[PDB]
Amino acid sequence: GQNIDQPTEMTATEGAIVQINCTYQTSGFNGLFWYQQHAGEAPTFLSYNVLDGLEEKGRFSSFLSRSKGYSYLLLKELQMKDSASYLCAVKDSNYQLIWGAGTKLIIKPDIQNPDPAVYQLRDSKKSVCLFTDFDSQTNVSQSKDSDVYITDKCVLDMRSMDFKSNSAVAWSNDFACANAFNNSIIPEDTFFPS
Amino acid sequence: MIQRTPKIQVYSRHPAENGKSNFLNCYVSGFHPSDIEVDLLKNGERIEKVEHSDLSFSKDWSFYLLYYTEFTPTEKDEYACRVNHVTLSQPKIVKWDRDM
Amino acid sequence: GVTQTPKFQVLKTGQSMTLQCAQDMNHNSMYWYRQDPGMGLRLIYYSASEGTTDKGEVPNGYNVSRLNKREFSLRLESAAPSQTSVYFCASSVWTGEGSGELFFGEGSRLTVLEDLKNVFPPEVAVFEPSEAEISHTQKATLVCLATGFYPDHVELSWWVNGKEVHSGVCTDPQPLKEQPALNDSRYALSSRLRVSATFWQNPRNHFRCQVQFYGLSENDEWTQDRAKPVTQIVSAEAWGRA
Amino acid sequence: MRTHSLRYFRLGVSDPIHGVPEFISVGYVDSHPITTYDSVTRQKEPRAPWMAENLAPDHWERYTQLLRGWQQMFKVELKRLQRHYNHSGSHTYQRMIGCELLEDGSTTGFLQYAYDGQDFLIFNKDTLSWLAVDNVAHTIKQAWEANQHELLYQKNWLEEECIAWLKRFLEYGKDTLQRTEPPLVRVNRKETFPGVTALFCKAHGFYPPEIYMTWMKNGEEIQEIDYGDILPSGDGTYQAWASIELDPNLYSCHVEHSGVHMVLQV
Repeated sequence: GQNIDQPTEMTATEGAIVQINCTYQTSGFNGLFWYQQHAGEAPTFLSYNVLDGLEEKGRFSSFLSRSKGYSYLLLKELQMKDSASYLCAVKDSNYQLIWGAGTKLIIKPDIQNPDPAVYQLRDSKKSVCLFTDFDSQTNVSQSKDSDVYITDKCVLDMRSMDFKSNSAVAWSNDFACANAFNNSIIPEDTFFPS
Repeated sequence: MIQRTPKIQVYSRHPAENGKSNFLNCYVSGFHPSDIEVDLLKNGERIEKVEHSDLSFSKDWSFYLLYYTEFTPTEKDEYACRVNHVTLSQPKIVKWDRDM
Repeated sequence: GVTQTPKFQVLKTGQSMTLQCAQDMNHNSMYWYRQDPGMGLRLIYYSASEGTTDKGEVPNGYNVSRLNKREFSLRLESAAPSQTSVYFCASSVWTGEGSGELFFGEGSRLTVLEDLKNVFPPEVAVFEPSEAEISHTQKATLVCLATGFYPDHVELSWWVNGKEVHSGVCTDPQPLKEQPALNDSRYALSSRLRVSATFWQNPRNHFRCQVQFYGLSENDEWTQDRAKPVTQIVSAEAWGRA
Repeated sequence: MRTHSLRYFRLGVSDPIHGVPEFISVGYVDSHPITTYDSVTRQKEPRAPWMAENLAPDHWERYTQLLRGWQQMFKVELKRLQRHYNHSGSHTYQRMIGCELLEDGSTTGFLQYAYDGQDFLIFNKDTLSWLAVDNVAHTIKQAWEANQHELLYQKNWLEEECIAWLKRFLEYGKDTLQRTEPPLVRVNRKETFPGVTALFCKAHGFYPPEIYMTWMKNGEEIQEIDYGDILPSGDGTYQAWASIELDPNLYSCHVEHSGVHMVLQV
């Protein structure tokens, strides 16, 4: 076969539902596989469809229409855990696997009480600024001076407390936490302590 | 197990007439297992120039084969097909019925 | 199920190397894939059963040996920068059985460089939680920084009082480039450990940031005056205080 | 289009006497061989010129690797079967898979295994279940029926993949497979044992091999008719016959081939 198509990237909110589509146009058909691959890990088998319908394994479901050349992986009650890439693959008439380029699924936490603030942290021996506790609608942007370095958003989960929070980090070696995230659009009630 | 001895049928490609060149087929079918030896004979002696199909498969799990050669029938000449198979104590020589 | 070695490898251009893969699942079929950003897996070579092999989609610059039923080696004849990639061994019960899934090994990250003159382990530093955060949120955030390393062959982890921890941790998915304009930029990586304010104030609690670096082996030739950037662990720690 | 079919056979032989492959595979379209593989050549090769001219070399390369795998599968299963039966020595294991596309538009598909040349396991693609002839086959039945996805795969292959291969090969070989060569039919009268006249109605030259022949009295059905096998003449055409005895009512031979009906009045 020739083509497997599935979106590059998908973002959905924790606790909701998402559908990862996969269209295939191959020469002959002998099955559609879905694999899950966590960041920096091996793909692992999720599902197999060859006849029309919907197979359900737990919170996951996989669907196939052979006449529309079409499958989706359905994920219910999304959890942070579910962040990973999802690989679509079709066996063709000669039993070869044609692999789609994968769909990266991103789970946004549902931030309960946002508390956006920028803190400063001292070395245990250099200075680091920490943007943290902002809503999942805030998007951070990288640096301009190239002598300052600024990371992307990252979500952490304190499991004992059901507490998700976002954070981004910035640092340099003439530089201050007042100016640090200026190139990104921060909330109007962000906390900047003395 | 269950072994099936071969059916052997000898016949010409066309209605045979003495002195007109023709082809002599030997069709060996219905046998199991697959090991088999087939030769065509002119007056008791093996014909060296003999075509044959590959071993073929039937839905009933038996096998069949076609052997043939170019020949001109005569009143004098006596043609046969000789087949050996594990179901057979000795080789079976089957004489062409002369398109009777 | 499938064991694959090595996990990480630095190679000079023109060096050779063999990746090993072993499966003890009585599987008949094995596969070598390469995974590259923005595209589906590409099959290099495969072995439909013991005693046979054939090229896949991108066989050039490789070959393979199905040594026995368990083992399927992959060789890089003469490493090229284009073979910088993540390599996956996989096996399956048969080939041509429609519904049989693949079982993948853990992956081998390979980087091919013109020379090794820019290989550097990381520097690691840990940054203690802000005093303003502790009292404003009743929670305490530790930041770890691994800076200046090359190539991007690091594994970072937090260790509280001996045990590796995962809750309250998040590490950046991708490193960042310290010199984004430079073809051979070095890398920085950050990670955040967040604990309760009570936990951080407990002086008996030990916070350790760890970065496994994968560089050169004992049997690599090193000429420079600087130390040899071998595979190593670099760390920084912090102690709770009140 | 007449009825057409695609069939693939596998034959495994444990402990074969020298000169007998341990594994042979052969595909057919209608009566025509198309493909062959065995454990001596270890290559899948075309058996018909229209297969060779239409399928690129990477086709035969791919199916060479699969058949190599499939030969190893067959060797191992024969060993387990013999262990289940407690059988030493040499035994055979066989498989037939295929599908048919009849004139009606309706299709068939089938998948069967034989051990020592007797029925062993028969797959029903409509109930997705195997039929077992005995208790050893019942053991294999439980193994195969526990892999739900695998049964769905077989059903799909018989119903879609196999039919689509057949349609592809029919176009490749249409000049051979879709042609008609009508039969030459003659009737021969002869007194045999005193007072017994045998009538023979004989056909040759025809293709496809399917042909219908019968004898009728006064225009209604016939007594005991003797039927000759449809036999290959070795030139791509076929021959057959049907005979009756009368003694002295008037008879006619009726032949049917590719939608043309023939009567020969005696």
